[PDB]
Parts: sequence; C-alpha cells; structure tokens
Amino acid sequence: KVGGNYNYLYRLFRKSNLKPFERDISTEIYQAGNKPCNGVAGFNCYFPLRSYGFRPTYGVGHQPYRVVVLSFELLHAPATVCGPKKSTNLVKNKCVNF
Amino acid sequence: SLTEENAKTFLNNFNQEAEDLSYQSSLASWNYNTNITEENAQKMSEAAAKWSAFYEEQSKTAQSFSLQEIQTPIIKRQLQALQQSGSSALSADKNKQLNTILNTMSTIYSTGKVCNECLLLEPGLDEIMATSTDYNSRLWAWEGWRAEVGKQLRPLYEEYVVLKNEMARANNYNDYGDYWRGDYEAEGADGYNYNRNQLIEDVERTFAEIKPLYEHLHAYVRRKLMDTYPSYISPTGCLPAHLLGDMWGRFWTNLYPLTVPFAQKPNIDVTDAMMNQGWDAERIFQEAEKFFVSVGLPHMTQGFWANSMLTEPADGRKVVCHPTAWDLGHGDFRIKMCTKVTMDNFLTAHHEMGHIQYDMAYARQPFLLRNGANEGFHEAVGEIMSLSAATPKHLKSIGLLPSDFQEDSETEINFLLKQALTIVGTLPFTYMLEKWRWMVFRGEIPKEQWMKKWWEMKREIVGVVEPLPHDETYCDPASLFHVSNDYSFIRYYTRTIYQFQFQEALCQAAKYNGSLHKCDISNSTEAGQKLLKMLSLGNSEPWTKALENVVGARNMDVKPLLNYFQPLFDWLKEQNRNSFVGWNTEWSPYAD
Ligand SMILES: *[C@@H]1O[C@H](CO)[C@@H](O)[C@H](O)[C@H]1NC(C)=O
Ligand SMILES: *[C@@H]1O[C@H](CO)[C@@H](O)[C@H](O)[C@H]1NC(C)=O
Ligand SMILES: [Zn+2]
Repeated sequence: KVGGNYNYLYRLFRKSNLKPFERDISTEIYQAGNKPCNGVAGFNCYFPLRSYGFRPTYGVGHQPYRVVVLSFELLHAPATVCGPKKSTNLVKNKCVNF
Repeated sequence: SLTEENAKTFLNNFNQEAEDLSYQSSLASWNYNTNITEENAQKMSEAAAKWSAFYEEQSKTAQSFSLQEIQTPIIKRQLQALQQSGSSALSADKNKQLNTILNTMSTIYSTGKVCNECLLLEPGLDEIMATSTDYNSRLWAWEGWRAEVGKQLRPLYEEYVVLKNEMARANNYNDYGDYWRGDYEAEGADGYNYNRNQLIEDVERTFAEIKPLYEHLHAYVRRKLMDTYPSYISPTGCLPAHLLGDMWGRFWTNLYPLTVPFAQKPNIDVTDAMMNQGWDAERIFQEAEKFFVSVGLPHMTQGFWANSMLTEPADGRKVVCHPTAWDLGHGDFRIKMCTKVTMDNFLTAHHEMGHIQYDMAYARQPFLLRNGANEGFHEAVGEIMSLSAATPKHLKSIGLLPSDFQEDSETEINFLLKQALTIVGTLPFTYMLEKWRWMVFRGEIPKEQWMKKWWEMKREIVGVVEPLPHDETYCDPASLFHVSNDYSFIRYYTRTIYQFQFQEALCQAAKYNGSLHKCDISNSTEAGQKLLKMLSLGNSEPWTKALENVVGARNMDVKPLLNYFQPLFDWLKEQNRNSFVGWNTEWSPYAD
C-alpha cells in the first residue's frame, strides 16, 4: 500500500530459538535486562512483535514475498495421497499388456 | 547477564525502528522536492521533527552504555556513532539563542543586496563577478558586498563563535574546530588509529607539497591578467580579491577566457555531437549505467528508472533544479537533477550515479554505519567517475567523438589548465579559510585582530591582497555561504586529495601505460572489485583501513595530485622562466 501495509507482523526478540515446526503467538514484553518489566515498554523492555512497512516504493530486497513450504509425512499409517495416475486407450482383438 | 548482549539488542531495536522512520522522512523530503507545495512542506517538516525527536531520545537513552564494557568492535562503533549528542548538550535557552542566531545569519545572507543598478547576490552580483572584466565594475560590487554583509554578520558571528565553543565544551570537546575535525577521528589497531590533532599536522604537510605548482599557476595567471589589467597588477605582487572570477575567489574557472594556453584550439565539447545523434536524458543515464557496469559494479535497480525523476517535469511541477542523489533506504535510490543534453549535465549524471552506486554498496551494513568513511570519501568516490568518463578515449569509445580525431598536445594542455583553474586553485583558499576558522575558534586570534590576521593569511597563503583597506569593523570570512550557514569546509581539501588518490590507485591496478589524466577504467573489471572492497565497508571500519584497501596508504597523499598535472606543471615551469614565481606580502593596490 502507498500509505503502508502495517498488517503483517514479525517476531524479532525472544528468549531462546524455536524447535522444528513450532509456533509462538505470545505478545509478552521481552525482558531484556534484569529489570522486571511490568507490561510497559521502554528501557530493557521491548515489544517482540514489530510491523512491516510494505510500500511499492521499495526495491527488490524489501518487497513482500510469499513463501510456501510443502512438507511430506510418510508415517507407518497407510498412504492416502498418491500422484495423478495416467491412462491409455483400449484394444480389441489383439493380445496386449493390460 | 552481560551488558554486551543488552547493548546489541538495543542497537538492533534502534536500527529496526530507524530503517522505517528515516525512510519515511526521506520519502516526505522527496515528495516535497518533487512538487514544492505547502502541504508537502508541512509533512516533510513533521517527519523531520519526529525523526529528530526519536534520534535525540535514543541518544539520551544510549549514553548509559559506556564503551569500556563493550568488547565487540562493531557494536562499540555503533554505540559511539549514536551516543554523540551534538546540539542537545546545551540548555534550552542556549540552544534557542544559537538557533535564532543561525536563522538570523541565514536570513541576512540570503536576503543580502548591494546597490551603489540595484540587484541581489545571485541575479546580478554572480554574473558580474564571473563575466565582467572592468576594474571598477567589480571593485564597487565586491566592496559593497563585503561592507554590508560583513558588518551585518560580525556582531552575530561574534556571539555565534562563543555559543559554538560553549556547545563544544558541553560535548566533552575543546573548541568548535576540534568538533568539526572529529569526523576524521579513527579507532582500531595500532596502525588503524587516527587522532583529531594529527589532522592539523597532516593538512599542512600535504599543503607544503602543492606549493610550487600553485605558485607557478598563480604566476601564469598574473602574467596573463597583466594584459587586461595593465595599471592594476604588479609584476612582483599579489592579485586583487575582485579579479579572481568570483566574489570570494574559491573557484578560478571564470578566468579561463582570460588565461588560455592556446586560444586557436578550444576545448572539446560534445554538445552538438550529442544533439546530432538524437540523444536525451534517458540515453545519457543508460550510457552512464553501461559505464558503471563495465567497470564491474552491481546493476542499477528497476525503481531507478520508474520512481526517480531523471528529467524536468512538464506537468508544471516546481523543482529546485539541482543535482542530488537520494538514498531513501530499503533499496530505493533516486536522482533528482535538471538533466539536459549538455556536456556538464552529462558529467554530473555520472557524478551522481557514482554516489548512488556508493549508497548501493554499504546497504548491507547496519543503519548506524550506512555512510562513507568520512566527509571526504562520499564526494570523492563519485568524482573519479566523472574524471575517467571525460577523457577523449571514452568519448570515442561511446561514439561522441569520431574515430578520425587524434589527441593533440595543445588541447590536452588547455584541458589540464582549465581543470587546474578549478581543482588546484581552490585548495589554498580552503586551507587558509580552515586554518583561520580553527585559530579563531581555538582562541589563538584575539577578537580585535580578526580582519588583520585574515588578510595577512590571504597575503601569505592564497597570495590575495585587498584592493581597499578593511579594518576590524568588517567580517569578510562570514561573507561565504559555508561560513554564514553552519557547514564544514575542510571536506573539500580531503575530497580533492582522495579523488586523485583513488584515480591513481585504480589506474595502476589496471596496468595502464600513459598520462594519469588520460586514464580509462572501462573494460577493466579488476578496477571495480578493488574499489567495492572500500565501498562495501563504509563506516564499519576506520577510514585509514578503508583507504589502505584501495591505495595502500593509511593517510593523505599528495603525490598523485602532483602526478596528475605533471605535463601541465612542466609547461608552466617552462613558460614562467621570464618571471618571478611567488609574491611579496607588502604590495597594496590601495596604497601609492
Ligand atoms: C503539482 O502541484 C501543482 C500545483 O497545485 C498541481 O497543479 C500539479 O497537478 C501537481 N502535480 C502532481 C504530479 O501532483
Ligand atoms: C570494450 O570492448 C568492446 C569489445 O571489444 C569494444 O567494443 C569497446 O570499444 C571497448 N571499450 C573500451 C573503452 O575499450
Ligand atoms: Zn553535489
């Protein structure tokens, strides 16, 4: 948006790194220093979720990019997602491979 | 639990917020510059005020992290680049007084007029001082200007100096001169450490080597002006201040029609050759992009061709109509210029594209380090591009000059003389003005001997004598734009040194056999990757280390400057045989 698409957020500060396929939606103040934060922002108490300043005037490295990740799971359970099967025509009065 | 990681997190948050706030401020400034209106001006003012408030708040908050505990060098440098307060050190009353004095001086300098015709500074005075050749027609204007503006700015400048010294002392410095020289202060290893006091000793050493060339040039200019000014020039004296082609004497380029080595072979101009081929602004920008890509630099962004205003708008928009390279951030690099099909604009396009490519280099560094090494690097990186693109070989390679043309000696001598009248003639003036301002700010020159010592330095350093006596009632230093409005002036000398240093360093790496002024960095990728090594660092490393990456030296070097004009130096030394190179500091046009 010309004015700015500030609807997309991103987490910048956190205690420790995440685990594979883990989600965190907490909005608690990042306790940086020893000072116990009391829900207010300021010195050593920063908000973890920041916003994107998406604007069309950006270059090629800061524009919004949509990323999809397709992960396949092949547990011992029977598979129910197979690829598209091919097909052919029929044959009459001739021994072929069916 | 250590303060290092806390400072790192604080700097990360500060950079994350700055990359948005400064971007919005630059966008508002660009919107104001495109269409100058009242609403856009108000929006730009509000954005600048918000950015300044955020920056001063973050600076006040960052002063609680002393650099002694920070072990990481880059984090310490980022904290040092922000802990500097500046004008906020003074109290509210002193800051208001300084701001009012600055605004009053700026208003007096901008609204100055000299009448006994009745004109102003830019409309009539500049054209007269540039083109007119009459003694009185220039003398009266010069005297009126330096008697009105000087006497109107003297009482304000006297308090301005004291307020700036108080601000410097409040900012843990000593004087305003040290605060201005603090930009060249480097920190690092034992070999990559530079001090503010060392610049005072190095500038004089670098100026001591350019003295014979400047003396020969001054003698040649005097001998050539003896014809047009028969009864106003001494054979062993200085030159008047109103006969230098400018109100102050900063650029001697206006003396080229009067001081020409060979008039029967004028300079090379590709204006008509560019008009015949049907070129335009976009063609000039495409040729500049091709030149910058041939040397081995990254390619220009797409938004540079869509969002940037390369040509003058025909929609009735009022632009300031002067070249500027804007770096809004996040991959936004634009050029605002009154570009035409002329040759000077053709070179200014490459000069600004150099600054743009510089901005496109240090973008990977943190926001607190997204700037050049010093004030002498950013403007010198772009100048070497214009110096290498204005050669007769590049014009023939691109197609502006036909192949049947051959390089002549007289044309090269005339070109070198015209370039020295603008590049070599300004260095003594800059050095003298900076030395005067340093000795005034440091309190070495009493307030009762400003004009006396100023004119004594004009006689000893620049070799300029006043045509009429001016006592301490005037203030001629304050008559300059850079002196009236708060701005640094030592950056020009360092820029002039570093541009020749970079030119020589990039020409010796490409194995070029010829004159230094006829170099051509085109079709040489090795000249780009060696330059980007300094362009990609910016302010993340001390300026000595960045300078060593290109030329190898960790300080200023004037030998490339003397090697650039070596044929011109020999020609001047051979032509000035029947004369005395120098000037005596006793002759006076006002005295009989
Ligand atoms: C610039 O401002 C003028 C003055 O109102 C207006 O006529 C013109 O349409 C504006 N141009 C743009 C591109 O906004
Ligand atoms: C660079 O090389 C190309 C191809 O050989 C040539 O057309 C062009 O004129 C060269 N440019 C210079 C400046 O030598
Ligand atoms: Zn400029």
